[PDB]
Amino acid sequence: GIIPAQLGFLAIYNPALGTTDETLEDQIVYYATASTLSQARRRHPVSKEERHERLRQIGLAQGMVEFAKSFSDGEPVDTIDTEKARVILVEVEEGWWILASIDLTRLPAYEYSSREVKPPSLLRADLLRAYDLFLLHHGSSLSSLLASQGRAQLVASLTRFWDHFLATWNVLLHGNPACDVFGGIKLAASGELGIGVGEEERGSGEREVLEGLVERVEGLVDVVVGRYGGPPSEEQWLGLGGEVGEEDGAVFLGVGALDRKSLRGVVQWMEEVYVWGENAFGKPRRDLSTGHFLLGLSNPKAIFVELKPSYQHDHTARLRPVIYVSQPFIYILLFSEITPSPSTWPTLAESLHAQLSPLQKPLLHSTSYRPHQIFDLVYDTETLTLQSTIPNIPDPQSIWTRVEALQTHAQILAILSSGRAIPTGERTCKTARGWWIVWTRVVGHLRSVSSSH
Amino acid sequence: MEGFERELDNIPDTLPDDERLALWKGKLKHYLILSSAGKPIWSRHGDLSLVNSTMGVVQTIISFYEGARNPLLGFTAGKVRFVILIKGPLYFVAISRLRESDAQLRAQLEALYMQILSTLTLPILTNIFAHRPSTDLRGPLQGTESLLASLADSFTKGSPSTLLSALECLRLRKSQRQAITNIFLKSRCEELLYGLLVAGGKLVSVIRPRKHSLHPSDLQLIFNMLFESGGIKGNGGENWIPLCLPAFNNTGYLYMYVSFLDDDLTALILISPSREAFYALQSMRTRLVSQLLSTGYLSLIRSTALSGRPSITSILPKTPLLHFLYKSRPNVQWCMSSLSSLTPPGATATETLLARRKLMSVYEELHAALHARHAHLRVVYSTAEGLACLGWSTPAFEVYCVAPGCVGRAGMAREVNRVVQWARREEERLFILGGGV
Amino acid sequence: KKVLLKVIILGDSGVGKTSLMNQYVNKKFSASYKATIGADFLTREVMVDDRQVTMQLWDTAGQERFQSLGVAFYRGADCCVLVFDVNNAKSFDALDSWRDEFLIQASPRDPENFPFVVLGIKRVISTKRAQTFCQSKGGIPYFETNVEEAFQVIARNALMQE
Repeated sequence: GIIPAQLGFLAIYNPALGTTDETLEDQIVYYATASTLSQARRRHPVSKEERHERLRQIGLAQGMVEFAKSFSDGEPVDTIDTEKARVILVEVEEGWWILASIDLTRLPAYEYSSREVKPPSLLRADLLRAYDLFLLHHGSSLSSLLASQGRAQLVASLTRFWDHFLATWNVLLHGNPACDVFGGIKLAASGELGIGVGEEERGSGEREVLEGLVERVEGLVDVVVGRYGGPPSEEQWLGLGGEVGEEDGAVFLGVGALDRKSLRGVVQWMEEVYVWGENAFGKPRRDLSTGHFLLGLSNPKAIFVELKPSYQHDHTARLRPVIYVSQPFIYILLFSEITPSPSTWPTLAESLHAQLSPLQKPLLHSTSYRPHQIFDLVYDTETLTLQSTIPNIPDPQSIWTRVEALQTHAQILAILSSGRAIPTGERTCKTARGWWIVWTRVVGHLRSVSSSH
Repeated sequence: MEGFERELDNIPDTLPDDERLALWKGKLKHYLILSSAGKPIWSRHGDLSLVNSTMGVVQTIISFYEGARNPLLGFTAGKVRFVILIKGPLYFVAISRLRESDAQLRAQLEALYMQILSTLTLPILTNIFAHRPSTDLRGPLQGTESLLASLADSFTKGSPSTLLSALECLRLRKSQRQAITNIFLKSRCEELLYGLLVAGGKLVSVIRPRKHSLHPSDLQLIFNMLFESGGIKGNGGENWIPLCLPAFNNTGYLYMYVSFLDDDLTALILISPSREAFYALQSMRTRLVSQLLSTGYLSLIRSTALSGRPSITSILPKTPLLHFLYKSRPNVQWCMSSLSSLTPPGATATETLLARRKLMSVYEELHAALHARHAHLRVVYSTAEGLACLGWSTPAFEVYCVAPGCVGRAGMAREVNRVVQWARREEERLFILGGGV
Repeated sequence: KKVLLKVIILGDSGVGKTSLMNQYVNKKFSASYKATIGADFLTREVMVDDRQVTMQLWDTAGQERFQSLGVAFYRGADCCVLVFDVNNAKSFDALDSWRDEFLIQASPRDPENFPFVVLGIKRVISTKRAQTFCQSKGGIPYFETNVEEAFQVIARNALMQE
């Protein structure tokens, strides 16, 4: 009879949208609850009382923000600790807020415990990552989205994207919380390919091939390739709705031409595609002609990115993504908006396959390279890259038991919260289970050693 | 360290309205005790005119959450933390800019509630707020406001006793403490229920009967109302305060007799369940006091209290530690090194206060790290020249220590083990293992 | 020394929305959370009889979404003020419902002479209809709006109750 922790409700609102009365309902550009989320969860009617509850919650959040403006001298309320729920209020951008109350676990009267629920930092990180993904698939910023497409279209897009995301969101601790809290770009175990001559084992010639693909192929702006899973063994590898492994991650980042924030967004979209193949946002259905290509250049689905200023190409791009998928590898190629015509896509696809298929074996060889038991996590703040070795939480044979995984990751998140290290000194904390967490600030890396017994 | 010198300075009433409001918002810490009706019952900083609208806002927020059947336990706004406790009709909210945990602020608010309940017994409070929810509690709390203000001032200054929920004791020899307790027993009265000898706010001796047990919560309440608040000096001499001691019996009134042992400020506390016992308790004190100077134990108590906490060098010869704070999980009692080592020998009140606040804030950060909910942390090391600090929470004790940053975890663990070994060696001479006969 | 009265002033859906309370209270001590929380928060001291009295004003929003949490704001209210507009016809017609809502929601101990001073903020509602409601129950001290002169009578009715 134990009710598991679930998202009590979530809402995205802009206080500047609702100024007078009978416009308060215009503030909530998105709202979702568990009863509402049930249909989306199965796939992926409101009344006056429910609207009253929604407006009351949004007004309560705004009231806390305004009441704490005086005490915090500008800082708004970000976390609310209640008996039966944990509330996170995140200002995604100027004037746009997302308020999410997550119901704690109910244990048979009820006893409300948050033993396995994500901490406020991780919930805020997940919400920010989802917002960044939404921006990646829609416009530059929520204010620009509204001012361009109208509140109705913004509501429709937000409803679709956030219903899809919240259907599969897990408020409990799962996967790799240590990697998730930082956001950033989760690099693979091998890291990056060899930068120059002499590192051909890591993929120096491979990186040169990718760069020559970027320069030679007309209309190609950027390329990011990441390894997710293993080599081919009925596999259905691209789905499984699972979790990104510790070894899985971005392999070769862009050649530039992409801001690190938007590069992180693209890498996170790659992870979402790997986890939710054919069910991820944009519906990346594999091409009928060949399974290597999904979400081809031929509904002009384009993702919105901000190019790096040191590029010819005020910086928003709206590039066109094409996903070439091999069994271990996913290449997301950002083409220019108009220079490669969709008419030539059948011809361009053959050349692209002929320039990536021979790359498969060398890429597999190079990404197999690797640089008591000690696990670390280097998060370079300047370049947003995250190289981690801490194992993810096993699903309900890894070197971890699940209980130890939850305890260790909750501890690690506790040090990150105490150390003020999350983006949104040395802290060495031990325990009675033989775990020795050592967080260090490298001068901008933030290493988290996780020494084990 | 961001304006703490004037934080304890009260807001002048001669300043105009908006400057007063800005000063109030600029205070690092705020304590707001109110009713379920939103009436200002007590505020640490600023009168009720200053805090009235803010208290109404807090009350309506908590009442919003009560209506949703989901009680509010607090919320964070950047560096500021609001902690809300609901002790029936009374709502306590602590607003902290000093970066304390929810647990520590909740403990401080619980201590304030403990003092309020000691002023008036729990059934009386519940009845007066039930049969008349439109009740202004500032009437019966006329004398309690000063004690609450001083207790909150001690909390802001940094209260290790409240942080650890324990009490300090005089570093007395076991034989000497046993002799003092036996002298206490040799002068006992039937009406006497709880005997207590304190020196400079540090426990010396405890006397309890077989049936009734002196809960640590009662001792914390007594020390908070008398020594942490420092209101014991007020109306000096024989002090016959009606008491509650909710841990023992919150439905009745005990009576505590407080006397000064000036015949550093040694105090004698005698709690009896009868109001007419005072004169007899007076005859008790003169019987006890005459025994103490005759045997010389009162002079020994005064001499031991006059010297403060032992210096860190004397405790640990040639140690790199600047300070430490050892709490024993049994006996619920703590001890620490002298605070004079942190500050230069020639320092003003402001400099010593700042040093104490910095060290105490480090200690509460460490305590929060150890006692994080769903975090079984045993040892926590941090580097805030810098300043290294360690906290250890073995189920048998609890020790926090601070050293200069040029020590490292390797040597800091050695020093923590050293101070723990010293405390275990002097456990009989530092803590009240048992009460009186 | 100090006497406290938590005034609850019942704006009839925006009628009392700081139209007259703006120049009453010292605007420095204010919190315009009526739009979100459901009550404007004010505080003003008056000279009632040779000693000051503080009143914490709660200008209730009156929106339907806040009605379910009515007992939240109405706890321990020593004062109530039924405020309407002389021009608006529905302003006076909603006074009975507002008074019944207060009487049931918070249940004052002796609502027979409970403080119910009415402020006629400045017509459909004439003075005859203005004091008809007053004489209906208790001859409550209506005043047509000098606003402070309608609030020391509130204190004179409340301190005698205490």
